[PDB]
Amino acid sequence: SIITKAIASADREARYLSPGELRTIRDFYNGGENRLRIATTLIENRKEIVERGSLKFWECCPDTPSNSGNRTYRASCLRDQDWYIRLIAYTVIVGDVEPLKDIGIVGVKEMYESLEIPLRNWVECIRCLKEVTLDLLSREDAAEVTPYFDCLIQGMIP
Amino acid sequence: MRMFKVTACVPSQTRIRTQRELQNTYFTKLVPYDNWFREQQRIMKMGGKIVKVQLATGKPGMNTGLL
Amino acid sequence: SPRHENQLRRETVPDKYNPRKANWAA
Amino acid sequence: SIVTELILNADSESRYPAPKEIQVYQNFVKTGEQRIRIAKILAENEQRIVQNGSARFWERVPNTPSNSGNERKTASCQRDQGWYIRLIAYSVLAGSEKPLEEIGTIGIKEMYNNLEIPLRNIVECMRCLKEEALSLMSEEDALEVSAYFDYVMRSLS
Amino acid sequence: SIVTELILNADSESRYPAPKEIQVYQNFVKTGEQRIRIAKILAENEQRIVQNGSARFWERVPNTPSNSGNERKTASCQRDQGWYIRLIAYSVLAGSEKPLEEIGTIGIKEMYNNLEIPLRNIVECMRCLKEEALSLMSEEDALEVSAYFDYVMRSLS
Amino acid sequence: SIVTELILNADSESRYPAPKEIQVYQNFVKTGEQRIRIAKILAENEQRIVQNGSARFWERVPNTPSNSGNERKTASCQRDQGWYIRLIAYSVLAGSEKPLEEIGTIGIKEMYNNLEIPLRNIVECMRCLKEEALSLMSEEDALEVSAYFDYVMRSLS
Amino acid sequence: MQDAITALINSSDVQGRYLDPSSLDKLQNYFQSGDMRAKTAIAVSANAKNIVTKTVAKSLLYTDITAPGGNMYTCRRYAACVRDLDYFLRYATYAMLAGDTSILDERILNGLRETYNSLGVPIGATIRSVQAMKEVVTSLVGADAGREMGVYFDHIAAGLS
Amino acid sequence: MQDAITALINSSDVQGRYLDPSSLDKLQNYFQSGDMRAKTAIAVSANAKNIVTKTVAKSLLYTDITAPGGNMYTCRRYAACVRDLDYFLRYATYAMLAGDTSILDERILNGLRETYNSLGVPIGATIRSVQAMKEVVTSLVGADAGREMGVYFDHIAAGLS
Ligand SMILES: *[C@H](C)[C@H]1/C(=C/c2[nH]c(/C=C3N=C(/C=C4\NC(=O)C(CC)=C4C)C(C)=C\3CCC(=O)O)c(CCC(=O)O)c2C)NC(=O)[C@@H]1C
Ligand SMILES: *[C@H](C)[C@H]1/C(=C/c2[nH]c(/C=C3N=C(/C=C4\NC(=O)C(CC)=C4C)C(C)=C\3CCC(=O)O)c(CCC(=O)O)c2C)NC(=O)[C@@H]1C
Ligand SMILES: *[C@H](C)[C@H]1/C(=C/c2[nH]c(/C=C3N=C(/C=C4\NC(=O)C(CC)=C4C)C(C)=C\3CCC(=O)O)c(CCC(=O)O)c2C)NC(=O)[C@@H]1C
Repeated sequence: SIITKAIASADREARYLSPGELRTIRDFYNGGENRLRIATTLIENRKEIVERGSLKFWECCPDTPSNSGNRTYRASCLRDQDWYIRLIAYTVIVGDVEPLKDIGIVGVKEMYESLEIPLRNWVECIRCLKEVTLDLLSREDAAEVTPYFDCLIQGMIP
Repeated sequence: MRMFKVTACVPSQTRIRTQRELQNTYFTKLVPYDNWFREQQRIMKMGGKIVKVQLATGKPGMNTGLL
Repeated sequence: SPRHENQLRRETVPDKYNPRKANWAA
Repeated sequence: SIVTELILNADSESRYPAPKEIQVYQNFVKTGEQRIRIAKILAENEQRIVQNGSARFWERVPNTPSNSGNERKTASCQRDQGWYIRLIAYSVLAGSEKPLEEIGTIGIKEMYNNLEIPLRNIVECMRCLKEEALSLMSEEDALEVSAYFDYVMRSLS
Repeated sequence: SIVTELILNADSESRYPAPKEIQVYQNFVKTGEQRIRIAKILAENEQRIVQNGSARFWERVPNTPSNSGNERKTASCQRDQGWYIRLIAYSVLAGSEKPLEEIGTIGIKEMYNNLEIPLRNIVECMRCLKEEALSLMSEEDALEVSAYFDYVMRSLS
Repeated sequence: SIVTELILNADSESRYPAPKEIQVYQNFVKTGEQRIRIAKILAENEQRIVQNGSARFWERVPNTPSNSGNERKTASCQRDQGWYIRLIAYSVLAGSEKPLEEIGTIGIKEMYNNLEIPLRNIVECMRCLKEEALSLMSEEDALEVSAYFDYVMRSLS
Repeated sequence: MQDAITALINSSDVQGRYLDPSSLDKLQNYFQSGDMRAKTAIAVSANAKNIVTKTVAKSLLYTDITAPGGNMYTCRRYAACVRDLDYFLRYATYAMLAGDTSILDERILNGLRETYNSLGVPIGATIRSVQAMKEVVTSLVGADAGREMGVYFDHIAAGLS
Repeated sequence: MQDAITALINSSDVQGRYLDPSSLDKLQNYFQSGDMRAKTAIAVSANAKNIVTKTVAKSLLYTDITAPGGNMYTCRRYAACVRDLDYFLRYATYAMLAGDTSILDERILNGLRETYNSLGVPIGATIRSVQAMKEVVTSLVGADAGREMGVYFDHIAAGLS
């Protein structure tokens, strides 16, 4: 988070938190309630988001292992979509990409290459999920949510 | 292997705070090609200035025989 | 307990008709 | 029903049914026996029609809600197909599209938009059902069925 | 424009504009510089918006008449996208959806059904165009542009 | 070349070529005729290998940028196949994978990710090319050629 | 139809007096809440179709109401129920913008029970659907704006019961 | 390096005087432009790899530079060019965010021209690719933000010339 980043920056220089860093931390603590409301909206609507986004993703990217007749593959893909929607909600709670990066961006390419799942298909699915999510968010809330989708997409692109 | 002959001046940005002993910061040396990108990035990020770069060893545009 | 081969059992009818095909193909 | 059509036509003019309307009524009531046979054919082959039409429709449009690995959605779509075959059988019995229109055409777009089922896919499925149903009757029996399937397809587009 | 709407509303009651109408008129003319700026942004970036929206839309809908190997169809689709951006710019200038509605929304379903362009595909393309266009607008400017894109999308579906 | 490798191995210890290096050098030198023959075979049959491997690879991987209906993409993929056959010929001549590493292996993943070419598809194409090329030479030559084909495939993975 | 300002003006006018400091404070509260009210109206307008879709899915679908013999059977009756839910959502948004429940009293609840009983429309299912719609809207716009919209959703539901 | 605020502060500090009204107006202009700068930085970060892909496709692919005998021949040199373009884009985003070209001088052009000259990297092709990157970024972020980013892309190109 930004709190952790500021504390680490202050610690490196063996100094207390400067007034500017404290002002930044205070601003994010003020915005915490709004971020919590946005994340609650994301969590309460995650099932519709995943349903619509998965239908769109199988329409646009049909040649994918989840869309291959295997029930297990389809179930795992849907579980992963729900997992990433929830992770984006939690990282919205925090206010920075650090939790989502630590849980599901660092090493995501290696994990899905070991699983033999194309990462471009994942990029397409995240794009569809982002579109569906943006459909049900205000522009102001989208300004908070979309960059995490973009961070995930960038971390997934080979 | 390809080698760069690099001249640089890399002053220390924290010598007052750490009170490290004074060191000569203007150097000329041979840097391997495989380390030159990282070395140049380090010099740039330390505020140093790269004065001269030459391809001391190797030929430009070589396709094989780099080892 | 040096043997674990009994736990490595790994992890049917297709759930989709005509898989891995695009809509409205010419 | 064509009988209701004749009665309401006479009522709009506040006159008794004219001899032409009585002639139409007599022809319809004497073709009712063939209409019952067509309705029985549709009823007894409903599952075959539904399965074959679903196979063809998923060949054309595989990425559809009824073919997304959700068993409930597949069951609901195939039940809808059976329901429309049922409504077309009703219309064959009644001699007009009024049963089909009143039960499954008025507000069909609104209902399927609320369900988030794209209407193009439903039109394609109706076309496949129409072909499957027509492959089970002579052309004379199939005139009415083709007309009613076209009516359903036009209501969705 | 909205001025025409106010004038016609006053004329319907055969009376001079009421204080509420004059207040609406003044509020509208107060924002002329902002409307002109938004229209300028839309006009300058029309081709970039069209290109980005086309790329996204062909990613989302691979089997569409635009993306079917016919260069004329692709050119016509991209011209349609440009024309709709132009109509949205007109609407932003006029302060109401009247230009867009009168030029490219009334009869849009009939025109695109005659051209055999599926309407769901056009709705998706409009969604991609809206996403590309709103990225160039500040938060103050995006309200009307998003509303008019939504107007087109609702007219199509 | 393996000669460069052994000379550099001797030089890293600041020492004249030891009997192990001299034995490796003599073994490599005495197979010059075989290596030149293999290189000639690869050069003469390059187009046949490319055509047959492209056919088999498009059969195995129909959904690839090569056969997506783009003539330039097909030509570029086939040129890449020919280039990799040429690099394998270079490696056969040199007795080591160093030409293959320095021309077609170091940074292959970065280059093909920039080009947006799936790496598994290139692996499958290399496998088909290896199957086609190994069928045009004896077992002893196949042992040497398959090593470098596997080197390419492993670098892609 | 009356909004918050018109209601306060009416109460002051029957007494023949200018707005007293209490009504002026209420007016200032309404003016301060106007920005949130406009944001909630925009949010509900943007998601009206999705709100009604989720309401039907979570309150009416796959029950005996949509089964044959149910009141949501046939396409016309399904579409009419969806239209009624649209009515409720739109008029709740109107009342939220106005800050007053007058429009619901004069345009939604007047004769609604008699009309529904005449048509055979299930009133309890309608109340449950309105509750589901309130829950969906609250999940969409947050707790505070959700509660503000729920005031008028509850007004509709209480009128129906 | 330096940003706009740091540059103004240093220019005022070398004279031992507070920020004169011209510097305060410049600081206000930078603060006003900061919203657009942050939006452009977000947009560029969200599309970095695609930007580099498009740059290579529209500037360097299918030319004599990727043919045998060209400097972008072999996979390692192609990868090196792509790496250089990635760094160019990231540092241009840094400079645009800072509103100052000093970081470009310190961490891009510091010995880069001499390295390219010693390596035989074609300077004309590099400038062409930087201009293509500027065009791609402009097509992504619009005309105004594209112009603002092109200021720093052109600074890079001029430094490499
Ligand atoms: C099948 C050809 C297509 C399709 C259908 C589909 N339908 C549903 C769910 C419902 N379908 C109906 C249909 C009717 N109600 C009526 O009164 C009539 C006229 C007599 C009809 C045709 C209803 C009411 C539902 C709601 C569910 C219920 O049983 O109450 C689904 C499931 C949607 C969901 O689960 O949300 C589907 C998938 N889908 C396709 O892809 C085909 C093109
Ligand atoms: C064919 C097996 C696969 C495939 C390939 C494909 N390649 C391109 C384009 C290029 N390929 C290269 C390759 C190389 N450059 C080098 O220096 C080397 C080392 C000797 C190689 C192998 C390059 C540089 C290009 C860019 C174009 C150019 O030649 O200047 C394409 C077309 C990409 C495009 O978008 O136009 C394709 C399709 N694609 C497959 O699907 C196969 C698995
Ligand atoms: C791509 C646009 C063009 C291209 C590039 C190219 N570069 C190299 C090698 C190097 N490039 C650098 C560059 C930088 N060092 C820095 O500190 C920075 C600032 C962030 C930059 C941009 C360096 C240091 C090297 C040498 C060391 C290394 O690569 O690790 C090559 C390879 C040259 C070779 O002979 O192998 C290439 C090809 N070449 C073109 O033709 C493009 C126009």
